[PDB]
Amino acid sequence: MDADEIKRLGKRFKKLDLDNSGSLSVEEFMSLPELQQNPLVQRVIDIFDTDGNGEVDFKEFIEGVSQFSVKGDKEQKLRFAFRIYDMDKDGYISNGELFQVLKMMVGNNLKDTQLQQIVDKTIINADKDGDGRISFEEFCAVV
Amino acid sequence: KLSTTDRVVKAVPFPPSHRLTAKEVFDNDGKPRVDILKAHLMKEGRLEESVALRIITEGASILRQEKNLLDIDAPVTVCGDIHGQFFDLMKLFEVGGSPANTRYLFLGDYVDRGYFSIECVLYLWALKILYPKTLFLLRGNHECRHLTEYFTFKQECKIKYSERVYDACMDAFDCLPLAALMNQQFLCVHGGLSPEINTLDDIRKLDRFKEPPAYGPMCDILWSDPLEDFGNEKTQEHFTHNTVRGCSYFYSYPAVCEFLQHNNLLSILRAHKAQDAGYRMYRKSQTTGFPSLITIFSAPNYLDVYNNKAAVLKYENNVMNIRQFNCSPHPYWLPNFMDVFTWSLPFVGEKVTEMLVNVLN
Amino acid sequence: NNYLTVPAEDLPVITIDPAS
Ligand SMILES: [Ca+2]
Ligand SMILES: [Ca+2]
Ligand SMILES: [Ca+2]
Ligand SMILES: [Ca+2]
Ligand SMILES: [Fe+3]
Ligand SMILES: [Zn+2]
Repeated sequence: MDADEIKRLGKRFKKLDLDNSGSLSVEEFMSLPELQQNPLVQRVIDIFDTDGNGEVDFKEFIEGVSQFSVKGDKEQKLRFAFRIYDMDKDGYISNGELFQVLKMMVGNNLKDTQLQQIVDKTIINADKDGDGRISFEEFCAVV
Repeated sequence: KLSTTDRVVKAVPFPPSHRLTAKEVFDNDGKPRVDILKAHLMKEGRLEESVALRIITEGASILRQEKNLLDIDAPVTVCGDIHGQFFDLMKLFEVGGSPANTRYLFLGDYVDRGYFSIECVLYLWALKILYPKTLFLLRGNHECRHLTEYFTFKQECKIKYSERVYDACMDAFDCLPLAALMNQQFLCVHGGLSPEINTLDDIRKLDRFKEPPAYGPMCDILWSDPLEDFGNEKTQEHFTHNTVRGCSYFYSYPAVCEFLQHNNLLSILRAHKAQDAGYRMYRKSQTTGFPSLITIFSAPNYLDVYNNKAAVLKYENNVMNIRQFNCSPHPYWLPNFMDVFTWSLPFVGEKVTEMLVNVLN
Repeated sequence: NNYLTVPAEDLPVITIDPAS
């Protein structure tokens, strides 16, 4: 990316790295007050954590913000949104994870029975190959 | 922790994906298997398109041979609006009795508002095929193209089946009788009276196999309402413009009494209006000593907010027995059959954008 | 907006059998 942006993100990365460990933990993300009530913080952290150690190093931090660049088409915005639902990162949206991600966003606005029923309906109406899960292609045709 | 593939709320049964075939819906004699159909539709099951079309067309053929004004003898269980609340319809038959041994008369409005309208149509049509001379269906103002395209019935058909199934329903709705003469005593209609209808023969000479016109006696049968001050008659006009429906008229207490006396009728049974107790008894007729008008409403907890009771009217052994019942649970649909991706995606892109802005400052 | 929300002979006698 841009060199001026690279230097600015390094400064912000240091302020977030409270313990000076070279990697951002979930607790360090939660230190920001705006992220304490945002129900999608844990999902974005897991997406950036491409190696799975539970923390976000600077390499993951750069590549995570790189996807949010203005030079990304609508597909780049839909691929990131797809990974929000795909918790296990297998390339498909399954029933359990779709419920769990939706439950994080809706909280108490829907009872568990009601949410499970519309999750079931969406998977049935969107699965076009019969695998029982929602691929990114099937995800595009819906949204 | 919690599995990402297996269903979280396992207490909820996963709906069946199989579509029932003709051999599974009609028996060896060609009669519908209403037990199979009821169990499958309660699980949100669907039929093959050709099978759904066969139920609609076969039921329409039976309706097509019936008169405008049905002649129904007592005993009979009269029912008001259903409005797509299929799971309350299951409770209705429990309360009123099984159609295998109970005569029924429905006053219309089977579709719209509720999100199980096509299930209500398929099951009632199958019952009509199975019990052509003991179960009767009248037309309501919602059984038309004008309203089902404005509300959710057309969208419901396109999501669960196809527009062809919707189109078949519209042609079937055109065959629905307009009224019933019940036990030589009661005129049963959906809406009410008409300024262009003064005798029972005025109903008989009507041409009902069409979309309801914007005006005229057919429109009035389906759309008219009693005056808001029915009984407390200060408006001496028999028919005034219906400002609530946008068409047809309000009819007054003198208008109803004059019609009842001119036609030797005891009362008018109708629906078309939500009621807190599921029914309303209007001012007695001075000539008969009987309520001149009765409204029945069979959709409990209308639109899932009204918290109203529903009722049916069991007329048997010279007894007008009102039977109330409460609402029943039903599976959840998002408004307008919206899926969870289209529902949550604007919230997803919003919150991920807020996080990125606050992290980068 | 911290959570996703749902978008917007003699005369007949008349008798009553209340709900349930
Ligand atoms: Ca750290
Ligand atoms: Ca990492
Ligand atoms: Ca997955
Ligand atoms: Ca699939
Ligand atoms: Fe109506
Ligand atoms: Zn109605």
